[PDB]
Amino acid sequence: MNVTPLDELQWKSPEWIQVFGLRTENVLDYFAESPFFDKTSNNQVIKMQRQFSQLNPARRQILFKYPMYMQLEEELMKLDGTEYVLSSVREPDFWVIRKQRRTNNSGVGSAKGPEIIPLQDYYIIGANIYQTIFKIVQSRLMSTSYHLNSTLESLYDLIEFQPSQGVHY
Amino acid sequence: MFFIKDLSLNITLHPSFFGPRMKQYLKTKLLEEVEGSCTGKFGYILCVLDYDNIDIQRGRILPTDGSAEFNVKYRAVVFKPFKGEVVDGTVVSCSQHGFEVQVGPMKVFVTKHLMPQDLTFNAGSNPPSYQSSEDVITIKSRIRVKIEGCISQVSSIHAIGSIKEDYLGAI
Amino acid sequence: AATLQLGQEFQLKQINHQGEEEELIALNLSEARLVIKEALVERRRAFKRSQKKHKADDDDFMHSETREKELESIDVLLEQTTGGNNKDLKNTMQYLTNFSRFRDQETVGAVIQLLKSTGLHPFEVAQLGSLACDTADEAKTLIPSLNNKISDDELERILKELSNLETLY
Amino acid sequence: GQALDAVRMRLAQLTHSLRRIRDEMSKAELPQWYTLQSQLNVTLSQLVSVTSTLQHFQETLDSTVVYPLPKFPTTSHESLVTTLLRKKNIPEVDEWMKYVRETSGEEIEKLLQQDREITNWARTTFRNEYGKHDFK
Amino acid sequence: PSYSPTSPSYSPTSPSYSPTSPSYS
Amino acid sequence: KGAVGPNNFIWPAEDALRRGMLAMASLHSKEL
Repeated sequence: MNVTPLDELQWKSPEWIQVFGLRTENVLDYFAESPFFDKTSNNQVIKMQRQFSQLNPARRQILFKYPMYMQLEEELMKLDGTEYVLSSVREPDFWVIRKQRRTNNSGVGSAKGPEIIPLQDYYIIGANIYQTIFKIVQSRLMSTSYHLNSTLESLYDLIEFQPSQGVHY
Repeated sequence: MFFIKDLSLNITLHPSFFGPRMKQYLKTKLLEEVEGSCTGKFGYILCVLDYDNIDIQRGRILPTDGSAEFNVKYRAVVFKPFKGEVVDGTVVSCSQHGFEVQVGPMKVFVTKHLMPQDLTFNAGSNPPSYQSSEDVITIKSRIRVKIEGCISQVSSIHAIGSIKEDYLGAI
Repeated sequence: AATLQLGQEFQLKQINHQGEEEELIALNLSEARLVIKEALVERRRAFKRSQKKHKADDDDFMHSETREKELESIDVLLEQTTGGNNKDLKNTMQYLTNFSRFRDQETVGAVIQLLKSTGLHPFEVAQLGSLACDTADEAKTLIPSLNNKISDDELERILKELSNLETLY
Repeated sequence: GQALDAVRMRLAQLTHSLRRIRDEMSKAELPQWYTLQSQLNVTLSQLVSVTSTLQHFQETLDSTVVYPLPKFPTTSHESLVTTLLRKKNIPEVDEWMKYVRETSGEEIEKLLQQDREITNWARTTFRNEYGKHDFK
Repeated sequence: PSYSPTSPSYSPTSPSYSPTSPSYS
Repeated sequence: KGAVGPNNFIWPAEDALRRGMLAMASLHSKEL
């Protein structure tokens, strides 16, 4: 069953931006309803935990700028696994998240902190979301080769040979 | 080594060539005398650029014989090495004392004292060559020679080079 | 020129007939061979034009199928342009043809761009265009000027790229 | 970065050769056939080298992660960013291999091994045929 | 040096083929 | 520009067409 690749997949939510608008405060809230947000990530678990509790270079800059991002670490350091964190922000139109997974290897002999490993690239441009360059290059080259093949077969069709002259047109 | 230089020459034209076509005779004389020559001040004269743009000067009839002397300036590509130069070349002849390598239009000789002892002379091979653990050097084998000295005469320049240090021999 | 001792006659700064300082020009086997071939064919064309004045085929010479056909065209060019009185020119041209690293003008331009993008000395650039070295240290030892002036990683990258650029015969 | 640098220089020379063949085809008069063959073969073998080198360094290209510059402004250059970002094939090639697969259309595996044995048999047969007659 | 740089071969007129489909909520 | 005001655009709104009854009419085209 034909599936559109998620790298080119682009979601638009006019109702959400009309109701709430685009801001770093609710950029994760905007991302929550997208298909790219896995329901198995610990961010959703933290979200239900918060809901239950209520019912009952630029990395350091964005680190020190917002306190909710602080709360994100102090709620995310306890849970290791696939997590969604912000990468960088330039207002009022550009935001990009950092898709990384954490394995808090607390074993004896490792003086490093929890291991952070990239998984995917996500770019929020306007109200749209974008998600390999190797594929782009090979696709461009193969389409170029197809066009070249068509041109060369047409040119060879145009070619006419005679023994007494050689090849002419 | 190939370089572009500005050269001048004094050419004497015989009185019997004194006609409206003197420029053609001067051009023929220049091309026939200069190209392929060797001068110790500038090395071998390989080629002359911009043949249509030959610069000329007014004649000055010599008071003794009547031949008109002209001063001609041009730009030329020439070849000349320097002390300590390393050049790739082709083996010409093999001998017990060493070998001879043609580089460009010149010959650089290396004496057996100027290579490491690992290269041993093999005379039974056809052709006789120098054989080592890794590098084998013979006719038509690209060999790098570090030129150490050059001797300049009127018509040619000979060179003597050494390969005594590492990273020398067959490539 | 182990210590770049080029003397007065071959200074880096050259005074031309116009009186303006110019950078010293150094050409490897490929560049010099292409330049001399172009000059010879231009002179032959001028001679033919002059003969037509007093009283098509030239496209096949520059484009050579093989080394032997190129050598035959070279012999014909020397017969029709030089007169056969210059053996040293024939020997130099044969040495250029047999050990020309690069036959196509575009590839020679690529080699020139790769070697002189770093801004090295023209002597070193011409030597690198003439010599094909497997390892950076081999070139550095065989070119004492390149020592202390180029990083080993850059030299290795340049040498590998040049080896890849060599057109198969 | 070294692998992507080599890819850059080789693709740049390939694009230069493409520009060449372009501005010698754009002339109103077609040059001799032989020059066209030489240009075709050179550019096409250069494309082969491009493919081979891109094959060699897949790991370095894959390891790299794309990210826009902090200094690069997206508000004014969003069109330029989207131009390079998009990667979907041209449609005509798409329905091209769709019709190709339509025409082509344990069983598949044993046909695959049957193709293996036919290939090996044909190779051996032509080796024998070449050995039968002295070609030197 | 560099014999000649490459001519700008930008094609902004290219319409692109981005698939758009997950717009409905 | 940043405030999306309803029912006043130069061009027809995509959200207007999404909220328009033509969307469900196409969805309920079988019922037609």
